[PDB]
Amino acid sequence: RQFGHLTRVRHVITYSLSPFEQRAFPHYFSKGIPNVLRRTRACILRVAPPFVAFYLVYTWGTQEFEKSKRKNP
Amino acid sequence: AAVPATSESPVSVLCRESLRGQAAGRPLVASVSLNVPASVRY
Amino acid sequence: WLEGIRKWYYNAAGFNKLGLMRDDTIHENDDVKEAIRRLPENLYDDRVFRIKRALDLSMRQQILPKEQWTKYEEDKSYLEPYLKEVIRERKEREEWAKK
Amino acid sequence: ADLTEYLSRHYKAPRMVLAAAGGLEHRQLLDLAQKHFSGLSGTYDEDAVPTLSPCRFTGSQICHREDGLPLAHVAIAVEGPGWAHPDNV
Amino acid sequence: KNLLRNALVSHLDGTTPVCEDIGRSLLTYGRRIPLAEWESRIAEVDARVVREVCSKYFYDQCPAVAGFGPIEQLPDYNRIRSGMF
Amino acid sequence: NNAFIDLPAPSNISSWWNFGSLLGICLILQILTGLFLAMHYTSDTTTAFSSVTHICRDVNYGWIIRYMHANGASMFFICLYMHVGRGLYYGSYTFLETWNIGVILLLTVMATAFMGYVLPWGQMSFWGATVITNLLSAIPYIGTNLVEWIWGGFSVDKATLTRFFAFHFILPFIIMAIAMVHLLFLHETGSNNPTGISSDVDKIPFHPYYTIKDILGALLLILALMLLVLFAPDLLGDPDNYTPANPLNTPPHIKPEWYFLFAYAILRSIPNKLGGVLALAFSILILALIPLLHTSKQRSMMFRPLSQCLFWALVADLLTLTWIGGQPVEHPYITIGQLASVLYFLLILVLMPTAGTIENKLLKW
Ligand code: HEM
Ligand code: HEM
Ligand SMILES: C/C=C(C)/C=C/C=C/[C@H](OC)[C@@H](C)[C@@H](OC)[C@@H](C)CCc1oc2c(O)c(OC)cc(OC)c2c(=O)c1C
Ligand SMILES: CCCCCCO[C@@H]1O[C@H](CO)[C@@H](O)[C@H](O)[C@H]1O
Ligand SMILES: CCCCCCO[C@@H]1O[C@H](CO)[C@@H](O)[C@H](O)[C@H]1O
Ligand SMILES: CCCCCCO[C@@H]1O[C@H](CO)[C@@H](O)[C@H](O)[C@H]1O
Repeated sequence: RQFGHLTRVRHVITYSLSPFEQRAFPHYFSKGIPNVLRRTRACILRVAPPFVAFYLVYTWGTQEFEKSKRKNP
Repeated sequence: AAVPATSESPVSVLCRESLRGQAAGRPLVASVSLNVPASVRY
Repeated sequence: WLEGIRKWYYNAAGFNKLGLMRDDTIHENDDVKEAIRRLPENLYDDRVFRIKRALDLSMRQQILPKEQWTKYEEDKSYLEPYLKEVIRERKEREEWAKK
Repeated sequence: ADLTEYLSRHYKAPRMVLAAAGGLEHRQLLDLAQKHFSGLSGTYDEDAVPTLSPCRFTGSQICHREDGLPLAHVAIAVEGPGWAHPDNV
Repeated sequence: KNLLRNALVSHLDGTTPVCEDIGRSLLTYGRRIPLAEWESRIAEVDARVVREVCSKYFYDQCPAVAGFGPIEQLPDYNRIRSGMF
Repeated sequence: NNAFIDLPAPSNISSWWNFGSLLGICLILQILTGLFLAMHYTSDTTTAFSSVTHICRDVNYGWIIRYMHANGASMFFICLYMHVGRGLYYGSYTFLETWNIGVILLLTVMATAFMGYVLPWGQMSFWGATVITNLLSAIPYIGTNLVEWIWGGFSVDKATLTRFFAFHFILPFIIMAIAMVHLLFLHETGSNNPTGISSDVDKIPFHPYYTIKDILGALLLILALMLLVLFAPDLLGDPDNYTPANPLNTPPHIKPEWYFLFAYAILRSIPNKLGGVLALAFSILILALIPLLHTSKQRSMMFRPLSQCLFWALVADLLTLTWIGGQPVEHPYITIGQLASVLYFLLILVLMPTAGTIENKLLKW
C-alpha cells in the first residue's frame, strides 16, 4: 500500500500550519480537561459496572471465606 | 535558453473577450528548442 | 415501543456525533466494496467527506457540536439499493455454480 | 462609488510614471507630459496617502485534492527578500 | 551567471519590454538600473556567495506549499519541512 | 523505507495501537538480557540454581540484567493481553492471517516463558515443569509416552533441564521470525483504526507521526519496567522459587505465574482430567474462532454499546479468574471459579454474537 494508490478523493481542501508557527499545547488545560471529563463520562456506564460487580463478588467471596474458617461465623 | 517559454507544455474559453484573438490569421510555424518550450504560431 | 429504544440506541451508538450516517459505518467486505464502486459521483464524494471528517474528529478525540449530529429521523440508507443488488447478483452466481 | 473612491486615493501623480521607449526624444516626451498630465492630482491630501504595511509570511500548506484532474500541480516557496534587495541577483 | 546575463539582455528586446522595464523599475528601485550595473552585480557572484545567500533563504526555513489535483502522494508538511535541512 | 518511513498509517490510531511496537521492544529486551544471562548460566541440575545466584551476587550488574529479564517477561504479557484486547474490541481480527499468526505468537510466548521459568530450578520451576508437561498425558493411548519422551525420563530431571535451556534459547528467535511474518501480512492491509471504518481517505506517513509516538510509548514501557526492577523486583514473582527444587515436596500454596492464573483457574474448575485440559486448550484456541463468531455489520465496538458492555464483562471476568487462580481450592472460590469459567465461554460463544445481531436489528440492517 503506497501513497498515490490508496483511494479516490475529490473536492477536499486541507489547510495546515508549520509546527514552527504554532503552539504545541494550545488550551491544554482550558480545553483538555473538559474533553477528558466528557470522554470519561461518555464511557463510564459501559466500562465501570462489570468492575463494580467484580468488586462486589471479590469482597463477598473473601468475607465468606474468612467467616467459614472460624468457630462462630 | 535562459528565458522560459510563455507557456510550459504538458500532456478554456467562456466569454467573447477571452475569445477575441483566437481566430488564426497567418500560416503556421512550428518551433523546437534545446532550452525552450516548443511553440506553434497561427 | 421498540422504536423508542431504537432512537435511544442510535444516540448511544454515537456515530451520529461524528457526523456519520449509518451506512458510512458498515464493515467493508467484497459485496460492500462493489456497492461503493457503483455509487454515483455525488453519493461517493459525500461519503468520502463524511468519513474523512469523522476520522479527523476521532484523531482529536473530539465530536461535533450537537446541532451537527446526524439526526436519527434523517438518516437514510443511500447504500442499500446498491448493496442489495450486488448480493443478489452473487447469490445468482452461487446458485448457478451448484447446478 | 467604490471604484471612484479607489481611483481617487490611488491614481495620484507621485505614484505614476509615464514611460516611453523607442524613436523619440525625452524633451518631446516631457513637453507632452506637461501638456497632458499637468492637471493630474498631486495631492489626495494627508488623510489618504495609502501606505503599505509589511505582509507576514507563514510556513504553511494548502492542499486542494481533486483526483478527477489528470496531472498534479505543486508550488512551493520560502519567503523572498523583496524588490530592492541586492540578494536577488 | 551566464544564463542570467543572456536572460536579462534577451528580455530587453523590443520597445515594449524596455518601456515596461522603465516604468516598473522607477516604481520598484526608484531608478532604471543599467545593464552595466546588472553586469557588475552578476560578475561579483561566485560559489561562496551562492552558498551563503541560498543558505540564508532556503536552509532550515519553513516553506509555503500549494497543491491541486491528484495529490495523495504530495509529501506531508513535516516531511517537506525536514527536507529543508 | 516502504515498510517503515513512508508506510501509510491511519491518522487516528490511538495508544491502543502502541502495543505492537511495545511487544517488539519486549522481545528485543528479552533477547538481549537473555543472551547476557546465558553467558553465565549453566543447565546442570547440580549447578543451575547456583549459577543464577552467582549472576545476581557476583557478575557485574548481573542482578539488574536478571530482574530486567524476569520483569520483562511480565511486561511482555501485560502488553500481549492489551494487544489482544485491542484486537477483539476493534475487530482487528478480521485481518485473518495476521490474527491467526498472532494466536500462534501467543502460544509460543507462553511456551517460551514456561520453559524459562524452569531454568533457575527453584521449587516453582520444578513443579511447573511437572504439571505443564503432564498436560500432554491427557492425550489418549500415547499421552504418557509423549511426556516421558519430552522429559527424557520417567520424571523431570537433568535431561529435562538441559533440553529446556536449549528450547528456551532458540524459541524467541523463532518468535521473532514469526512476528516478521505477522507484520508482513498486516502490511498487505495496513492498520485498522478505532472507528473500524476504512482510513484510506486519511492516511498519514508512519514517520514522523508514529515513530515519535512509539518512542513516547517505549519510554513509558521502560518506566513501568524499571519501576518494577529498581523498586519492587519481586512484586510479580513467587517467593517459593527462591527455594531450590525439591522433588519430594510440592509447596502447599503453589500457584502459577500471574499471567497464567486465569487459564489455571479454568482448568481447576473442572473435576475431570481430560475435561480440564480440553477447557485449558480451548480457553486460548477459542481466539481462532472469534472471526467466525462476528455477527455485527460493523467492524469495531466503538459504535456498539451492548457489545462494549459484554466486552468489559469479559475483561472483568478474566480479572475474576485471575483472582480465583490465586486462591485455595475451597468454598466459595470453587463455585465462583466455575461460574467465571462458564461465563468466559458463554460471553464469547453466545452472548457477544447475540449482542451483535440485536444491535444490527436496532439499526435496521
Ligand atoms: C511476539 C508477539 C507479537 C508481536 C511482536 C506483535 C506485533 C504487532 C505489531 C508490530 C503490530 C502493529 C501495531 C499495532 O497495531 O499494534 C501488530 C498488529 C496486530 N496484531 Fe500483533 N503482535 C504480537 C502478537 C499478537 C497477538 C497475540 C495477536 C492476537 C491474538 C495479534 C494480533 C494483531 C492484529 C489483529 C493486528 C492488527 C491491529 C490493527 O490494525 O488494529 N498480535 N502486531
Ligand atoms: C520471548 C522471550 C523470552 C521470554 C518471554 C523469557 C522468559 C523467561 C522467564 C519467565 C524466565 C524466568 C526468570 C526468573 O524468574 O528467573 C527466564 C529465564 C532465563 N532466560 Fe529467558 N526469556 C525470553 C528469551 C530468552 C533468550 C533469547 C534467552 C537466552 C538466549 C533467555 C535466557 C534465559 C536464561 C539463561 C534464564 C535463566 C536465568 C534466570 O532465571 O534469569 N531468555 N526467561
Ligand atoms: C517442551 C514444551 C512444552 C511441554 C510446552 C508446553 C506449553 C504449554 C502451554 O503453553 C502453550 C502452557 C504454558 C499454557 O497452557 C496454554 C499455560 C497457560 C498453562 C498454565 C498453567 O501453569 C501452571 C504453572 O505455571 C505452575 O507453575 C508452578 C503450576 C501449575 O499447576 C500446579 C500450572 C497449571 O496448572 C497451568 C494450567
Ligand atoms: C442498557 C439499558 C437499555 C434500556 C432501554 C432504553 O430505553 C430508553 O431509555 C431512555 C432513558 O432512560 C428513555 O428516555 C426512553 O424513552 C426509553 O425508550
Ligand atoms: C554590491 C553591489 C555591486 C556594485 C554595482 C554597481 O555597478 C555600477 O552602477 C552604476 C549606477 O547605475 C553604473 O552606472 C555602472 O556602470 C555600474 O558598473
Ligand atoms: C501491579 C500491581 C500488582 C498488585 C500487587 C500484589 O501482587 C501479588 O502479591 C502476592 C503476594 O503479596 C504474590 O504472591 C503475587 O504473585 C503478586 O502478583
